[PDB]
Amino acid sequence: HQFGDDVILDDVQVSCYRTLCSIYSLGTTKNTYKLRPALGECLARLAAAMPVAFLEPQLNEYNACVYTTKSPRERANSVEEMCPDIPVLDRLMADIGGLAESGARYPHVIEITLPMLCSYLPRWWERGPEAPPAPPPCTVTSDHLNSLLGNILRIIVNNLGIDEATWMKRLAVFAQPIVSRARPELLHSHFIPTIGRLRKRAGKVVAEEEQLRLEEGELLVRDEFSVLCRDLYALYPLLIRYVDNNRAHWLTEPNANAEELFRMVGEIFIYWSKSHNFKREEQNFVVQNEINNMSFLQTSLIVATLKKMLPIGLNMCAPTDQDLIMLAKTRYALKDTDEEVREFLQNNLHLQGKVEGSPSLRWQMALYRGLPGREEDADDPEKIVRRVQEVSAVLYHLEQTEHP
Amino acid sequence: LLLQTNLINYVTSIRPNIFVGRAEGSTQYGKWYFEVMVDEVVPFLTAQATHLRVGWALTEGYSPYPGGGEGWGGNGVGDDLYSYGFDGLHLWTGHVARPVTSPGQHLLAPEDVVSCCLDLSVPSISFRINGCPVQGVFEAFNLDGLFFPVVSFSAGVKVRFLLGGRHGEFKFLPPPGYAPCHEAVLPRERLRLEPIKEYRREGPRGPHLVGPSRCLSHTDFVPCPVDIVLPPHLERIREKLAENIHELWALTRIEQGWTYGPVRDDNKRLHPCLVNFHSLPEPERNYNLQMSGETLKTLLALGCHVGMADEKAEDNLKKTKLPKTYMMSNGYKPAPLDLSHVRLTPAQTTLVDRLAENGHNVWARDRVAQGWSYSARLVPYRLLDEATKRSNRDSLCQAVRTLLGYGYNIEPPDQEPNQSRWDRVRIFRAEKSYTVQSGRWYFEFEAVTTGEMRVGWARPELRPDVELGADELAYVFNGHRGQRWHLGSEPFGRPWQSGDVVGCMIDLTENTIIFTLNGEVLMSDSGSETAFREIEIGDGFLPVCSLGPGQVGHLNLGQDVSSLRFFAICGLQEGFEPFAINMQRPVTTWFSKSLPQFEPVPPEHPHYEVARMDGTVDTPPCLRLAHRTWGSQNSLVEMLFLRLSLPVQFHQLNTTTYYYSVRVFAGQEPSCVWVGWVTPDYHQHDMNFDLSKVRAVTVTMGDEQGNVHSSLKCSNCYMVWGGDFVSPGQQGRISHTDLVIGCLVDLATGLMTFTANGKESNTFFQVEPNTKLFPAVFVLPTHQNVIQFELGKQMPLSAAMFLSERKNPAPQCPPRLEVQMLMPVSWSRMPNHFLQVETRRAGERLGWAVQCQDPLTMMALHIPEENRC
Repeated sequence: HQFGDDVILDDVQVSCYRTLCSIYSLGTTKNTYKLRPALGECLARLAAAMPVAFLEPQLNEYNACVYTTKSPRERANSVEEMCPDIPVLDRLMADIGGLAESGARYPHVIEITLPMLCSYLPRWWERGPEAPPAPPPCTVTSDHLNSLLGNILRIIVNNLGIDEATWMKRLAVFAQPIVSRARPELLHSHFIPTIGRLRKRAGKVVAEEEQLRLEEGELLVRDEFSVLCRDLYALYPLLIRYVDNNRAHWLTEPNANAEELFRMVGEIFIYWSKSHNFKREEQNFVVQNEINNMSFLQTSLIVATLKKMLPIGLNMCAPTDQDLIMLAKTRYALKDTDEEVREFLQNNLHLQGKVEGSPSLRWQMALYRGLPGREEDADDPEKIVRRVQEVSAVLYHLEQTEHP
Repeated sequence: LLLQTNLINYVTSIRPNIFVGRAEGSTQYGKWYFEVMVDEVVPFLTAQATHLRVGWALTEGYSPYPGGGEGWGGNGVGDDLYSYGFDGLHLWTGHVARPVTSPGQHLLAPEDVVSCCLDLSVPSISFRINGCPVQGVFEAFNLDGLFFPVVSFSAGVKVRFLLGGRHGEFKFLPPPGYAPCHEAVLPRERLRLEPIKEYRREGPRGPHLVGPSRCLSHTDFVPCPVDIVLPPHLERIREKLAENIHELWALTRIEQGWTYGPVRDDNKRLHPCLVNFHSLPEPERNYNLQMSGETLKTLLALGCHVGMADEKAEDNLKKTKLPKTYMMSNGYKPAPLDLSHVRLTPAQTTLVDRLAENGHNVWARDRVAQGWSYSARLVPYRLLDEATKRSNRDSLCQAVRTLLGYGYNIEPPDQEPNQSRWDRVRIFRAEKSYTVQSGRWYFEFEAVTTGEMRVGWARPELRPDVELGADELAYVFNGHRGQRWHLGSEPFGRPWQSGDVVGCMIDLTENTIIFTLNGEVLMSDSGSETAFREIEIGDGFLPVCSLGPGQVGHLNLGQDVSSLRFFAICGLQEGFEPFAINMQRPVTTWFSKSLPQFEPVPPEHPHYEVARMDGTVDTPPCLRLAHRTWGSQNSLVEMLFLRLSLPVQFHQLNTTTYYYSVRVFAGQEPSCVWVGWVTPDYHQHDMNFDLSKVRAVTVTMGDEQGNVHSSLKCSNCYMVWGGDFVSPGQQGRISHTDLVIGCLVDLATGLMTFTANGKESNTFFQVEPNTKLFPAVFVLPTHQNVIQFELGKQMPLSAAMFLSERKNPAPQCPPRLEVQMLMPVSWSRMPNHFLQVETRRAGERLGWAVQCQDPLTMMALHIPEENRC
């Protein structure tokens, strides 16, 4: 209800900020006392109800929101004297930036200090400068949100884990509104290398089980797949909301980087299609966590990534390939290899066309030449059969799993 | 007998937005003057003629749609009974030729002046031309609606309607009292000619469908001000309020720069009211206390609560600062109460604002109704001018600040808790030829303004007079309320601003329907994507649209890809495509007319049933009505009629004249005027429900004369011969026929005036009986005079109907005679190409010039009996 700005002005700010003064001991000293993630959630809710803007105390005295309103003598004496060891947000940025490359295990301050950033700077960015909505803006930039968000993804990238992690859930769920703005340069910057890191998380690691199948080995690789499936739920729910707010521009402007994302996530789905053990490992966390998976957006998240991106990947391919895509769908019924269907389609390249015979078709790629894509220069036969190779198997697996 | 065909030109008309009317006293003294100029001839553009006419327009009878009509060919301005105009050589009122003798007889030649004058006191429409006036007027017509000027035009004319505002130099002078929009005509809005009841307008990007226009205050120009005690607490607080308004008045005076003096002067700015009550003059004191008490009475005119509060005015006294700026000539500077800590209260501020408007209403009544002076006055309005309304609201807001600063709370009695609509939401669709029996397509819609509108798909049997999605025959989505409509409107979607191009969608392969917003898929509340699964195909579907009153739409059916706004949906990647893929033409589209057009009774209407009772020797054959004795169908009184027509004999006096009378059981004296010309008129009757048999029409009286028979045994209702052009709507009917021709001569005493235009020539049965029920009413009018063929002692109705039983004296009821009932609304089809001309800036300059050049025509299927096209 956005009542936090005014309804706690008079010494409730001081009393809660005293808890901010004492929060260092919850992490600086550890004898026995576990509750730090739950304490971090309760702590993170204070940033949502943070009236005072403490990015710069001087601009805070410029702004209307505690010394300014009443007489400052009665408050006694300085705003920074309350917490002389306060973490400056620029200094916190440097701290997480240096700590991102290290990425060691809980870095225990990330569980409590990282949700300050997502709970506060998204909460204050629209309020203050670098946000088109009369006194000076007290706060942060949109590029600051972009930079730290690159480090958020880098923190999850470095903290892979080998057997256990139970902290990605709250941090990924908490950092929802930062994905809402999501200026488009970050796709080139971080997400394509990050999804490449997920490709490296695949590529004989997801396929660890099949080498052993050439019962104990399946149990061991299933235990490793627990970490993998948790990492999929770390990266995906940020990606879904980012895809929703940027699929329109990917369709209108054909992005090459989106082409690489389409084939990579399709490779992940192809591993998911035949891997029954991966489906059982997926079944473990959904029933353990009891997540509806409705407000976040059978009700799988991996298939949601595929289907939500599938307009973009289909938009890359031309309409002339559609008849050959039907032929390719029949080709995968034989369970042929990727090279077999590739060459069997490449040598029989004259089967496509049918431009003049069907006027209803002619209208279709009359649009396709009208897109920003150019004429037949980049679309060589190799890229064309590459599109066939991806999409034919994708619709085969999706059509089978559609039948519930 | 058979149908007929002929080419026919457009007839179209435009209006100034100049509304008048006889209110209960605020009629603005009923006096305006016309002026027209034409600078062309064009007697025969292509085939037929040119159709320039000028006349009045009463806002009720008019929806001159381009196409068919209630006659032969187009809708003449004059064709309807609610139409009074003139061509140049003759006039039409009710689609009747009526030439008038005058000097300089001709059509509308180039470089001519024509005008008119109207009086709201006595109905008197008189016309005049260049040089001298015409010898003909109108009189004796109902005026229960507004009036405004109009001009008709077919094509090939470049006329200009010089009004009178600044450039309308009246060459032919007006009489006294008729002036061009003096007081407040053109209320707050710049003048601009408009089409009459438009439903299609060209935009820059494309055409825009237009919903119906509301009645712009069709009556009730006279306003509705609020409409007696004196307790002691109210006495003291109104005395305090009197002091507050007086000191604020003195503050406003000295802020303006008005010093105090005994006499009233303007240069020196003196006024004798500028003294406190301890030495103010007594009339000023009485005046001050009077409107202070009236303001408090208006504040609690209704059941507003007020009571004891310990007199907090003395408790919390505050006073405004007094520098020398407030210093007054006498010395008694104002001392307003500094009660500025009163912030606001919305409901009571609005109530005080409309009570100030009621103060203005009574003030205007005193100024005009009892004063009837002249501003070399102002109309009683409610929201005419925003500047004056803001000033009054600010003054009364300072008053309310003082009132609530006293500490006297107030709330409304019950928080301030559809008489004749005539205009439902207009409905649009494609024809049945474009029905999608099987397939999967896409289209989209845009609307400039948000409002009541629904878009989607529907089966092709959409009966009108039903809101879209109120029955099983539609699957529309309405966003303004925010719920997808069907039998039970479940919540779905959201509102949407002036924009948000909606992409409607359908898939019959898997039986699914979805909708989109802002070129993006919409999400439901129930965790699903537009749950309309498992829908029977039936006879296919087609796109449909609707528009609320005053709203605007833009339905791009996707004739080409480039015209589509967004088209960013996933369907283009897969087998889905747009709707309007590849046609040479655009889709023709259909729309509904609120013409109250006749139609036959359905065979199995659920509430109503009828019967064709065969005759015996005891009685001739009879048509019997029936009705369920509950039904939830005690609706408005019905307008029923029998099928075939009866033209009067000939226009050849005593040769072919006929008479007109009605007889119940003896010779009554209605004296309904016989017309004399051919003038076909139908059977007609009306009847309200009584939860019984109601009535039964019969053909009787085969002895020596023709005579309708109308039995009735349960109530009082109207049952006498009708007209042919009958289309009044649906309401409790009384005294709606109108008009008498004031045909004149050069002496202005011409003996050619003649009551006519019996649209509903029905005698009212409210007056004839007065008795306590169980009646045996057998009302029976007689128009067929019947020349005696084989007199011979002893002329049925059926002899005159069919023109092949004149020799037959016995009555008969062939199957073509059928009872028929009046629908309020029916479907239609607009032209593919509207009149592109008549868009010359809607009045350019130098008297609002309008240009019309190009030709365009229909053919016709003019039925001989029904007299439409």
